[PDB]
Amino acid sequence: SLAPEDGSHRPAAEPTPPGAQPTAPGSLKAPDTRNEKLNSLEDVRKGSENYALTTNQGVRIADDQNSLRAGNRGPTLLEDFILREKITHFDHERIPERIVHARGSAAHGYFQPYKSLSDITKADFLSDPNKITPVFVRFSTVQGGAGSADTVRDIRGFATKFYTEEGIFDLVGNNTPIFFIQDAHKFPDFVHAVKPEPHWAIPQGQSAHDTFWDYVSLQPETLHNVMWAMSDRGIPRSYRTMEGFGIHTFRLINAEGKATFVRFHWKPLAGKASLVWDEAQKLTGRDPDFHRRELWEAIEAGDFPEYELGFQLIPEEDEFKFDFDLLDPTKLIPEELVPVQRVGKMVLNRNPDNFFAENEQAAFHPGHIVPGLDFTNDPLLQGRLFSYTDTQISRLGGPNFHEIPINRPTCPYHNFQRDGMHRMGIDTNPANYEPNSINDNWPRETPPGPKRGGFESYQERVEGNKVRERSPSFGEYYSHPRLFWLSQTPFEQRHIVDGFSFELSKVVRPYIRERVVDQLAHIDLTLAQAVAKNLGIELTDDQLNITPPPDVNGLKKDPSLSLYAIPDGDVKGRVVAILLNDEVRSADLLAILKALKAKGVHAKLLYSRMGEVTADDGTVLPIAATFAGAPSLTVDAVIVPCGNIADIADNGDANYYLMEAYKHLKPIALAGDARKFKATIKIADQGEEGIVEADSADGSFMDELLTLMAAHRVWSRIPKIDKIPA
Amino acid sequence: SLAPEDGSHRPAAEPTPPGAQPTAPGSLKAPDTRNEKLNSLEDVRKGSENYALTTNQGVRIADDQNSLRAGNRGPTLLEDFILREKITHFDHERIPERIVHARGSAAHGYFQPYKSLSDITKADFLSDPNKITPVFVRFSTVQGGAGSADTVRDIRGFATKFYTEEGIFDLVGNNTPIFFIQDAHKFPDFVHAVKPEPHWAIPQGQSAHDTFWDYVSLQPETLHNVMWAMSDRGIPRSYRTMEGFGIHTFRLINAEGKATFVRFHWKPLAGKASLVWDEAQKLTGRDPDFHRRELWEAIEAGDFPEYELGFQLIPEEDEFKFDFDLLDPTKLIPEELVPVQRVGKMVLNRNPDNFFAENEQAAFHPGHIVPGLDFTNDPLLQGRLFSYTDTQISRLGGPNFHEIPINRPTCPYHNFQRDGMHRMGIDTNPANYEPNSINDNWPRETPPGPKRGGFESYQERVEGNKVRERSPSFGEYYSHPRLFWLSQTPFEQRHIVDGFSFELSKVVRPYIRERVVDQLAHIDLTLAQAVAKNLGIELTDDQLNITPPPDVNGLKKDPSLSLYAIPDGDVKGRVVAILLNDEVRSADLLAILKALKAKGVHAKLLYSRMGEVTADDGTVLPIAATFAGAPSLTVDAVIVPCGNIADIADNGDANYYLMEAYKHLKPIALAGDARKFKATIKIADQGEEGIVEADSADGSFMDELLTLMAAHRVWSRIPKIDKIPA
Amino acid sequence: SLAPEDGSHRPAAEPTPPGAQPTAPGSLKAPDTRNEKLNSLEDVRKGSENYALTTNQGVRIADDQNSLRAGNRGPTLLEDFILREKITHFDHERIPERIVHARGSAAHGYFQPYKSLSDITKADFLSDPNKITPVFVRFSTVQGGAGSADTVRDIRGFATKFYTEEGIFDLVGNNTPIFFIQDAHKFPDFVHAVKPEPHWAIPQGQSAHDTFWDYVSLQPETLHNVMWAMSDRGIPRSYRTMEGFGIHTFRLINAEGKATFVRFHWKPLAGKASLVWDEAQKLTGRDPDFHRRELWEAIEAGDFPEYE
Amino acid sequence: ISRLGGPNFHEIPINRPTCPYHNFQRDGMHRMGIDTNPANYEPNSINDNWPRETPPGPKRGGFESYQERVEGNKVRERSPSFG
Ligand code: HDD
Ligand code: HDD
Ligand code: HDD
Repeated sequence: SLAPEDGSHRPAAEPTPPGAQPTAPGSLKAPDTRNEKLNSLEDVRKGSENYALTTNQGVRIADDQNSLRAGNRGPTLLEDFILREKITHFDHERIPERIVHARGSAAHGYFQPYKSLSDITKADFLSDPNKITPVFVRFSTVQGGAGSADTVRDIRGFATKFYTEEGIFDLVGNNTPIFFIQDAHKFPDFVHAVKPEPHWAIPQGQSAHDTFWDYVSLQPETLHNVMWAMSDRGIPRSYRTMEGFGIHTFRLINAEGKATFVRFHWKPLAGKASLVWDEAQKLTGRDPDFHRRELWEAIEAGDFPEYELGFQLIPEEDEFKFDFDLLDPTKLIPEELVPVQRVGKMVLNRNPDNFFAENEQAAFHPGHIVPGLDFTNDPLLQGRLFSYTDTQISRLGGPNFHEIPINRPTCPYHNFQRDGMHRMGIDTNPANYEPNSINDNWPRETPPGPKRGGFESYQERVEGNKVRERSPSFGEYYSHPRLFWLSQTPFEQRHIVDGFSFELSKVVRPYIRERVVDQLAHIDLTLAQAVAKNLGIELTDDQLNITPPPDVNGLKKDPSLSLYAIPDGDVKGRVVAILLNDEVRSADLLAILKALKAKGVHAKLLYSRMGEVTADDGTVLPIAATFAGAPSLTVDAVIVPCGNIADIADNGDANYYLMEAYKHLKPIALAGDARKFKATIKIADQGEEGIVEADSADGSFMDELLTLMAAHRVWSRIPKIDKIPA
Repeated sequence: SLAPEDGSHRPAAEPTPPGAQPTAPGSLKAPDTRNEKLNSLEDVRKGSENYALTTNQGVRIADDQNSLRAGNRGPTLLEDFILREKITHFDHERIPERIVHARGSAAHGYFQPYKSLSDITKADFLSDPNKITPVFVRFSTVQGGAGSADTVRDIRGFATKFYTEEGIFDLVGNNTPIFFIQDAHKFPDFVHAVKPEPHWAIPQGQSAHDTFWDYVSLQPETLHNVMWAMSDRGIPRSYRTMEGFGIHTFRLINAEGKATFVRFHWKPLAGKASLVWDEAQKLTGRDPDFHRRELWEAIEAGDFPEYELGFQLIPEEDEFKFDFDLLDPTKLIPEELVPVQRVGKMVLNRNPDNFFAENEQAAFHPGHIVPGLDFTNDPLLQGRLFSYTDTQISRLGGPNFHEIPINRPTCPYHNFQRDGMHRMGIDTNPANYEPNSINDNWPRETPPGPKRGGFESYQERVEGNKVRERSPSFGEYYSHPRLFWLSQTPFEQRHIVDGFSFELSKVVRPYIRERVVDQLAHIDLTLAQAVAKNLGIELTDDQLNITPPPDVNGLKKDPSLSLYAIPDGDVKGRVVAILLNDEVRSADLLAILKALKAKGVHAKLLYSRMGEVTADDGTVLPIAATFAGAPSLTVDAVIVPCGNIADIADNGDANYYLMEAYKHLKPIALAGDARKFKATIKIADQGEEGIVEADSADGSFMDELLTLMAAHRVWSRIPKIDKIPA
Repeated sequence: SLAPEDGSHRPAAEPTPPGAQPTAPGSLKAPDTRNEKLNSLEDVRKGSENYALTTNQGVRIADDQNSLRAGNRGPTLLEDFILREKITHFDHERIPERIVHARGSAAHGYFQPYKSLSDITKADFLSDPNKITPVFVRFSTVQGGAGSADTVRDIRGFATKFYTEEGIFDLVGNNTPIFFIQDAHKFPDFVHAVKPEPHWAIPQGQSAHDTFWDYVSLQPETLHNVMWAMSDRGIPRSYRTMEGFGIHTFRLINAEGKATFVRFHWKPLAGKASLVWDEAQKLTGRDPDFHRRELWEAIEAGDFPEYE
Repeated sequence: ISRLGGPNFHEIPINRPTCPYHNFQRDGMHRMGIDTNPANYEPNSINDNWPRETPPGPKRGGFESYQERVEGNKVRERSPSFG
């Protein structure tokens, strides 16, 4: 027995806060958390405890430490079938990664509608508020490989597999409401431009290079989603604190055949929250797995990610009532014109057991719809429908990818398809064709109907010639980028300017920078001027005379486009660094932990070494990490209790902890003699907004700190941080 | 609903004779035939009756007759996901065929030992006479593709997968006791030589071409298995009427660690029986699926193929007591020297449900042994051990081929292997490595022991230098071919001569023919002279002075090497053609069917058209096939009952039916006026051996016929038919 | 060394009648028969005479008769990279066969127009009678596997790859002027019905079984091509003596933008000729390679297959 | 075989030898080399046994393993000297 006698190798199978215990496969951490999909996977789940180690053929292995050789210092023998089986499997472990969205993190959960939607769709999973649908959700970046970092600047994917009683419905969306391009024919062009450049395969996980901004400067249709990527939307704090969008206009079809246009939305119950660029970039180095880890640990703690599904609904007769084309995926539908109507709630409440088998092998595809839904002529969606089926033939090894366990429907499936690589289902049907008499034509077609009916496309009218031709209605590129820009707060606008500025400074060919700035001048001249000055570029008289695009149906601002104009952050599930010393004032720590617990805010106790320190009252404090091992990047706020402050007052890592937190706009609280640290962050004796201070951590101290946390970051501090060397 | 009103489209779930009803998947035909392996496949079996037709994602299909198009005479739309899924799966149905043995037919069954063998092997499946082991068996040819013909002249494969309680054991044998080559390094050379030639990919299923006999003439080690292939061994009547052999010397290991050398044997309880060449070749045209069909119908009839497993056992100390090397796979062990000791019986009693899923994807490999068995230094076996693992990576699409349902062990299997294409098992082990503490080192190694122990190789001595060198003890090539030749009956010797002569006549380069005849002169000069005469080659004086090779340990013959020298026929499961007329004597037919039923012999009612005829007593007789639809090639004997013989007496197909049956040495029985057909085959008034005749089909009539059938063929007829125009 | 002294191992590099000499790879039988496509393949052609036997990495092999073992009667060693490379390549020789038309025989040649067709099409390979276009043609059956027999009753495929100056044009036709079904959505149903039945994978190369005629009886659109299949059209004497059809109506587009509907035809210069059924069936047994052999030997004899 | 899609990975340009290579190996996925050898096996007479084995020698010779001594029993055992 190699496990420690005290059983400390095994995490408790109950919810525990981040860092308290080692993480674990979901079936071991939360065995009582069940749903119909999780239950259906039991046939393929493999145990381990009390089993003998065997080959894949079931032969018990006596010595898993040695190859078979002629003498114990001799050559290895070809007849060692145990060695060759073990190494052969190792040698073939890897499969192709996803062409895009290769980096991602996934969890199990369930969805429930608030009310029956039978009046607008016959989709069974939306038919009854008591009907629970299991889901599997994968969040992702777009550009980088499966081994790339989480907190990059990028669009994020938000893919949901609904295992409904009438088939699998995949809602395959992103965290912004539009995409970069209009027609799917250009997807390889755009993706090649953003991906690592082909001669040297640089840069990973970044749009900050020549070919991306070359394409952008020549394809102004990209400018709307570029604006979103350059905002703090491109660097979310957590998959739990971003929105999701289906982007395309789809259709809802009801039992009477009536079609309603719909765009899909996910709204996070934890609110919207993002990092700042310097923090996000440094965090890809200090913890490239930050979002994967934060998602997994939130679920292990009971901080289940929750999202509200919502519909923007447009009747068929309103198709042409907007300044933009509903079928153009570079255009958003402003919520001020078409509100998001709440539909239901999705809870993610259990992690996978095996990342590769469940996450890496999962296959989502927006062509997977169910009766009650349909497509539109959106020309980006139209080409998507080809790609997601085609790409699985190489990525997952052939056409039986629906038999990979995570991908299997939980409802029945029967047809006349046969064979293919790794075929699992053994069909007993005498017939493999229809029409047939020898099996009385089973399985049989089903007419469409109000429930449990066959799928039939909505019979929309098609008229025109066969043409490769962009719709003229799509030929407008600046008004929605302007609407987004003018919907942001002044500090969000600064971060957008600084996003463009940072990225264009990495473009080696200066004329590309100049051409992008010219595009910006067609959107908004305050933005263009601010970027140009960071690039040493002077706008011309003609550029300063470019007429701005008009409002979007009278809108200059839509409040739903800003992350922060109306703060909506829940503090539950956030985390606070507590900087210890070797004789902490226990009365301070008591008040701190009392208040954090009451708000569901987690804490990590940090010090200059691991092990334990003893407080002034004799309490033994276990150390979660060192100052350098868990940097301020990984937390939302910092608190310094009183005690033997001299122990850490001269510690360079402790002082830098506060300076980095200060620079990144995080709330900081200093008790007692810890107020001496104000000098390090250049805070005057009188204090300033965003720095909590008092003689001791009391009731009022922690209310002030948690109020700051509710507002996410201290935006008023921005004018001071450029003088801070951090 | 498209089935006939009378519900007659479905075969009965009961044993029925060949051709009576449509064949069916094994689960429908015999649902009460069960074993542990068949039962374990129920997780992946799919039904069909009373289910809706769906996509692979579970969406019900309304119209499986049409593509989605813009207008009913317009272009097909990319958004038709139902069409594209269906065509995508069709487009990727095929997987690589096996490099060799691509043509094969398989069935389920079970094995049982007669008595515990624990005195000589600790293998669990041989430890207890009440231990039932499920098997899956695949028979095959070698050279031809998966769509080539069954009754070619070739070696046959005989592979048995044992699903034992201590792991999968694959016994991967052929139907002759030796192979063509000594060292696995030459296998691609030999296989390329026998396969279709690389410029034009001709000929399929035939060794009768230049490159095969080129290789043979230059590699005399091949001559022994060539002898077997040129005998009637190369054209079996049925997979049920041939022997099986493991070929290699293996080892049995008992609980005290003693090693016994062993060669494995399968003896057919239906006896040994082969076709003749003209019949076998024409049958590849009239029914290329004859062996596959015959096996399937025998099982549906309850004529379960049975085979006795036997062991040739040689003590370790007798390794060098023979004239030949025990580890040389071109040498057989004469049963006159080492008898085959009976071990157990295998019964094949159920067909698969889906050929592709169960047959095409099954993976056998002789490196799949279990504790109680081990290898030897046989250099052909040694290289086999590398091949069977390697080849599955492309054939079955990755390293998880053991998770394909037919390949799965029924015993537990757990290890630290992970991922790979189409990974099915979802591991919950916190550890994917050992030694580990975090899962207390589970799954754990098992020390070797008398039962349920871990695998450990027999610690045989290895001594010598690293050399690419053939053992000198392998360098004798003619003694065993000569022993085989001398052990055959005179008519079997004639058929060997005719095999060589026919094949070498299809060799275009005459010098190759001459070099092969020269090799034959080193085996036996009678054989060489007879083949040379058929090729217009005259032996030289030097060739006529070649000394014959020595006897094999004093043996002048070994009758176990002949198909027919020692009678072992068994008529159960054979088939007789009954040639009908439009008013058959019901008394003849009554006595015929009665007598066949008492011996388990089946009958096929044939006529000049399909439909029905009525006997003289009003019995309506359904017709199974026409004379040309089911030629005499497909049956073991022919009976012509009395009645309105004028109806068929001038029918050309009926007359040729008897001429073909006569040429191929099959018993024929003629009742009453059917004796007019004696004129067609030139039988004398007084009769001849092999022709049954009487005033009526009485009981003595049928006893003579069934006695002939038990002798398989009428060998005394050969000189008569050597001049038959048929 | 191993060749006979009289040189009779090697066929003459000039036309010879069927059976007179061993058949050979085309570059060795007819080294002076060229076209632009055949020449463009010289970069990947590999010789053999006077070269050393090597691994795929270029290492010369001294002993290609034996595995490396510990003693000449010992176990084979894992370090034998020459053995493992040779067996690995053999172990992975096969690729998936075509879903349909898996059985097929092919040759090189060229195409030339009789006159300019600029009035009705701007296709460059039809622009004038001096446009020489290399082709590669594959004839096939439909139902059987790659190792099935040639002279089955079946439809035949007739596929031509034109290597034109403005891109590849594949004319993928059959030897009858229609197909069995109207809408591609039904293709897996029809093909599954004619193919070997899924429980036992019987019969090979034959429509003569229940599921095919079940489908036919329930889908009368199939009856026209069934009539052709049941006629002697279904058992051609040679790929040289059958017609070819593109089946579909396509379009020709000229330089002025005018569209003309077109159906494509191949007419055999050797005339139309078919077997009779008893002969065709027995011949699948006596020589399952008859059509492949006959095509190859015709070309080696100089009886070049020609089609208008 | 999985990473590069089959046994012809030596035909991918960067992997190709710059020296000659000839043997009797055939087919495999994405096979680039078109072999004109009448034979795909050795020993053969129909191509006078080309390409031919080469004896080991001081230069341009065939590969032959060093004939080091092997002595022991077939064991799965670590050498004590490694401990
Ligand atoms: C025609 C090509 C094409 C186009 C225009 C798009 N995509 Fe895509 N997308 C793919 C082709 C593709 C793909 C290549 O099929 C991927 C990569 C591998 C895969 O399974 O699907 C994929 C992956 C993928 C994933 C990851 C799913 C997962 O976690 O496995 C998400 C979330 C999206 N896409 C979302 C979008 C959105 C919101 C788009 C614009 C509205 C979009 N894609 C346009
Ligand atoms: C080193 C190469 C090699 C050598 C020397 C042999 N084989 Fe083999 N054999 C294979 C390499 C191989 C293979 C390439 O691994 C096959 C083809 C596909 C497969 O899965 O295994 C195979 C298939 C195969 C099958 C078909 C199994 C099935 O039904 O799927 C049988 C019955 C045999 N072999 C029997 C033998 C016998 C009796 C041999 C001589 C004693 C022999 N093989 C030598
Ligand atoms: C939608 C599916 C589908 C349909 C409706 C058809 N085919 Fe097809 N055909 C294929 C799908 C296919 C294929 C599966 O794509 C094949 C098999 C392997 C391949 O490369 O193409 C093929 C092979 C194939 C070949 C063999 C080409 C070769 O030698 O490699 C020929 C000659 C044809 N087809 C001809 C036809 C004709 C004349 C059709 C009716 C007008 C037809 N096919 C309908």
